[PDB]
Amino acid sequence: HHWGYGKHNGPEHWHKDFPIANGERQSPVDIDTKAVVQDPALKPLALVYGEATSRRMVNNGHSFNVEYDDSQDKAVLKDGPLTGTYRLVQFHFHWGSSDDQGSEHTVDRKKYAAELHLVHWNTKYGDFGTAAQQPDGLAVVGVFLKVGDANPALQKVLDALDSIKTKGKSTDFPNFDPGSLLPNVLDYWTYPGSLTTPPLLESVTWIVLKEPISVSSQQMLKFRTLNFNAEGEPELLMLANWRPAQPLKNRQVRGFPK
Ligand SMILES: NS(=O)(=O)c1ccc(C(=O)NCCc2c[nH]cn2)cc1
Ligand SMILES: [Cu+2]
Ligand SMILES: [Cu+2]
Ligand SMILES: [Zn+2]
Repeated sequence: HHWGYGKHNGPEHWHKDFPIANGERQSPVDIDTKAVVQDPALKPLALVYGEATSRRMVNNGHSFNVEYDDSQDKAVLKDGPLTGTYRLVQFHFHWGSSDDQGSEHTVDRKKYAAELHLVHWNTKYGDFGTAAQQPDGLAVVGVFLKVGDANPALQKVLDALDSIKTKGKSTDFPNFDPGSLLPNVLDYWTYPGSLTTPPLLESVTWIVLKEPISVSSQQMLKFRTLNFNAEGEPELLMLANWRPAQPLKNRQVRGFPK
């Protein structure tokens, strides 16, 4: 295992291990709001999260994931720019080493403190792995975290990080409503893109919410207490885990409702 966000395993080298890193539909991107297109085909997002079943929270050595039961249509994403039904499988975050950076997507070059990704897969394909390899296979909802007021829903997530300090550790994490980390308005930008970590597959319909959720500066310190390493290995603090904006190339960013 030789990718990460460090000195010798960073994003700048990922193309040597995953050549699609230099492909035509890479994520994240900068969203130039003056260039955003209005498409009357776009629908409001339908995030049907009422019966979501969270299972566990896991340190995977690059971020932490809250895992959801996706054996059935329990928490799904429909409409927006999508055709068909996409099940929620997990959420996770990216953040930076200080509050002025950390988001993967940027807005007119502005960076937020962190970014939440709610990951969904197209039930057309039977399983998450099959879906991750198709152009219409995945949908990720991105939500910016803007430094400001402390976020009590987020605090419930942060209260668990002491149990999962090192890579491979996990903890029971039941009855977490992923809807509690959404903003009040669901206006969005959308473009076709990729996973932002290896294997960087070009299977993601991106849905970036325009409105951020809040996070305190104190809360941001807590993300940075996690470890990239496994227990027993030299400590590597998870200070930053964001990929920088990649070239837009041919692509169009569309906005809803404009
Ligand atoms: N940051 S993000 O673009 O939202 C994102 C979302 C999901 C994944 C992911 O699932 N990674 C493992 C893929 C895999 C290995 N084996 C089967 N699937 C990576 C990045
Ligand atoms: Cu490498
Ligand atoms: Cu790593
Ligand atoms: Zn992500």
